[PDB]
Amino acid sequence: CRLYYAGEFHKMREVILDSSEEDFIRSLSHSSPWQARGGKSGAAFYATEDDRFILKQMPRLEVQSFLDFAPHYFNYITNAVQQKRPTALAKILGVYRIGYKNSQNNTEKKLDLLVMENLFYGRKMAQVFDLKGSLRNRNVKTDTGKESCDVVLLDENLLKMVRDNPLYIRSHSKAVLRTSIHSDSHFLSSHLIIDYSLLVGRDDTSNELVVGIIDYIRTFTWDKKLEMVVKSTGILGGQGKMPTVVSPELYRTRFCEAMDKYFL
Amino acid sequence: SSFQSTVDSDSKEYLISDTGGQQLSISDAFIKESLFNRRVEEKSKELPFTPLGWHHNNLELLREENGEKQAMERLLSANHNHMMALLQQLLHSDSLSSSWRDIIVSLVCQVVQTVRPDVKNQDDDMDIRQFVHIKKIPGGKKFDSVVVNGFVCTKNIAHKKMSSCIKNPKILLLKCSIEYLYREETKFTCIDPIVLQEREFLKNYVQRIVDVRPTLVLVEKTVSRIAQDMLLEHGITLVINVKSQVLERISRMTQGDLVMSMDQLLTKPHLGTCHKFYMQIFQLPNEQTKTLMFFEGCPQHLGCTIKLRGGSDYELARVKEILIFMICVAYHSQLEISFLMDEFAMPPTLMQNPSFHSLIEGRGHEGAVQEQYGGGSIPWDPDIPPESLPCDDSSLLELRIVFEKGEQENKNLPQAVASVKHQEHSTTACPAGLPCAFFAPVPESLLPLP
Repeated sequence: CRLYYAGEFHKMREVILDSSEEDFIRSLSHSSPWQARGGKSGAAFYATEDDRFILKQMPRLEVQSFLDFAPHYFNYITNAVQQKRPTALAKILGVYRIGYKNSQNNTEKKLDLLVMENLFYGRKMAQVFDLKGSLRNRNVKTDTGKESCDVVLLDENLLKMVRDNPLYIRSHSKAVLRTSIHSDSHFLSSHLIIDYSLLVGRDDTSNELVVGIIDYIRTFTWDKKLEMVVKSTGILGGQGKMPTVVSPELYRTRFCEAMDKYFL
Repeated sequence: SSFQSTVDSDSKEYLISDTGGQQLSISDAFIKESLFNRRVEEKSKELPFTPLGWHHNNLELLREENGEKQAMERLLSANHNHMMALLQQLLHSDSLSSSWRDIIVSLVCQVVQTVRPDVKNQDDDMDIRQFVHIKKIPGGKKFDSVVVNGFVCTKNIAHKKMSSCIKNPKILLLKCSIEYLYREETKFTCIDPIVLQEREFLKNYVQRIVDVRPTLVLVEKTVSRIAQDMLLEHGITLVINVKSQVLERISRMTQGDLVMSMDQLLTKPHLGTCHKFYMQIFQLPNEQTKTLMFFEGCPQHLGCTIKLRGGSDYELARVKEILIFMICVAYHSQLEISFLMDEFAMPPTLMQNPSFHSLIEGRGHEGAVQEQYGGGSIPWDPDIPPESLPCDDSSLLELRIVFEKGEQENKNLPQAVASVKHQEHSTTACPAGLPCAFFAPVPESLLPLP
């Protein structure tokens, strides 16, 4: 197997994560990880038995992107990340590539994987949200919701369903979150990263909210993921346009602004 | 939620922005009005745009602005509470004004009892905290203060030989000058005949002045001392570099406008008025011994100021501190014309002041015939007080209606006693920064829903 930047990751684990190496190894190694159905893909999504860590499969492009960003990401960490100053950004524990000739693995095939913390925890999340902040488009999930299980609710759903979105965070807390959001989005903006959303998990009663930025690795890709399926009609909505779409800087401002409303 | 929990002190983007904004126009609790405005702008926002394309701007937020006018005025009409008096006698502490503030407090109360403005509209205006200054002289020992219901300055007359003391003075006030003003064709040549055109400017203006017959003459802008002579020979006294603040102030206290191109005023209503300008002199070393001008009987009595004294600096400003403690308690007590019977006993008949007034009178449209029809839906928001307290113990619509019936004896439901009480003695009710919470919303709310 191949591990990318072993030293940097080790530092990242202790630094932001304050994750003991042994604990990390134990979670992954000791018990076989459980799979989670991912998206439509095609790409594997896994979780450790303890559900502390998520293992995702990444494309060659994404992995390369990680390497490019790693120095900035590290610097950001020092200024502020979870152990440092808490960042919403994903905490990257490690990146590996497994390609094995042996029968179990595809021969001469390369599987790349990224290990990271999981925003939700093992315990439980009553409701989930995936907030892009983007202007209406896929601001809802039709198929999801089908699951009686936890649906990953989207912006429009948040606006209508958890409308007058109840997320009430203390005034003191609002300041801390917003400040950290501003810095993260700024950081991402520098990198030209876009199409990342804020994952929100909610607990009910005196509620506990879980939030963090996700879908970090994607940048400078104008041509990607052409839309599939027929669009529902009858309502005005996304246009045939736009050949001119929102830029990374623009994305950042909108993201924070939208998120601002989410928490009171 | 936390807004129905409003018989106690113990606690939409644009909306809450402006919420904080006016929240430190005057400091109070954010969430109460956040949630009220939430609900009521919710029905509103449902009016304008997404469906129904309503005409959502005129004649309804109009009605809310009217609601808030009636809100301020009438809700400041119903105090019977065993008021601050004990609180304040307790407030006595914190400095050396012992034995000699009481005059101060009694007579600030007097002057702020002078005040019941009804100025701008069908509105019992209150420009509290806007309309007076009081002043001292550091000298001697303090306790000789003497009040006067009017201004007193140290702003000497334009010509020490002008009025040693004026009486019943009319004046002419203009932010502009008595100096040949900006005519269209800006032209400057032949110095002598143009200073003579200035002379004629001045003198025909003086014709028109004495045609007005002022008594004092005062510009914000300037004058040519030519006109000064023209009127001191007429005896219409004058003042210099005249402060615009009290100019507008008292001109409005007067009937005197400031018609700005008096080619406009072929007639009177520019002349101001007051009672009398009168000096008083001091005589000793240490140049405190100045001369200062009483200016009393200004055409509005909602204003006073006092001769005060003192032989130091720090205790004097510390008495200033007691005086601003009085500032604060004054306007606090003032938002109520100073409290309201708590435990939802005054508030039933209060929210219903519109109800029973505009019902018994009927003569009821002051709210609206929609306050008959739509007045079942939304002013129910003013009907939150009961929906807060009663439905916990006693009566949801019932005391509401039967107490907008008009008993006038406002004891009410015993949430926590089962017999008789009010939060007043239970010392459990949000103090009164909260009132203005209803008059700010609509001005800022009618635009964001274009």
